[PDB]
Amino acid sequence: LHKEPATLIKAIDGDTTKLMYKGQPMTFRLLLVDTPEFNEKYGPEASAFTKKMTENAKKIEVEFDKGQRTDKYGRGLAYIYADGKMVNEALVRQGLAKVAYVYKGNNTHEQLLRKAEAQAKKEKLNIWS
Ligand SMILES: Cc1cn([C@H]2C[C@H](OP(=O)(O)O)[C@@H](COP(=O)(O)O)O2)c(=O)[nH]c1=O
Ligand SMILES: [Ca+2]
Repeated sequence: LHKEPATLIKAIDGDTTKLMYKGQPMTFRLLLVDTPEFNEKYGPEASAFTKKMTENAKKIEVEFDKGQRTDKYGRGLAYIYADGKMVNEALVRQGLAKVAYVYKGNNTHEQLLRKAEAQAKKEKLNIWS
């Protein structure tokens, strides 16, 4: 896989963001994770976490996987990086997202994220508290 440039347009919630990619506004949905909705327990915390990480970033990048690049809603499906650190993985490591929606052929970082989830669960963090 490879990283490509994007810039943040606006934060949305814990697992969706509005980015400009190849010069066009797109909503991205983070591959392989599920944050709580804002109206759910840890939803506000997840939204705040992804907002901080993406707004504070000097450099946002998107990394598509090998399979579909947009979902049925027209959201881009990618791994999102903020100054080289993957937002998807960070969310899972802090217990603010579960590994979820692992479809065959867009699951390159599955095991990295599962290892993070295991550490978050061992630490009884947030969703695992
Ligand atoms: C993460 C992800 C979600 N989706 C679709 C499946 C779910 O359909 P349904 O809307 O029919 O439940 C929805 C979950 O996204 P959200 O968690 O943002 O709601 O997004 C994909 O199709 N591919 C993906 O990789
Ligand atoms: Ca969600």
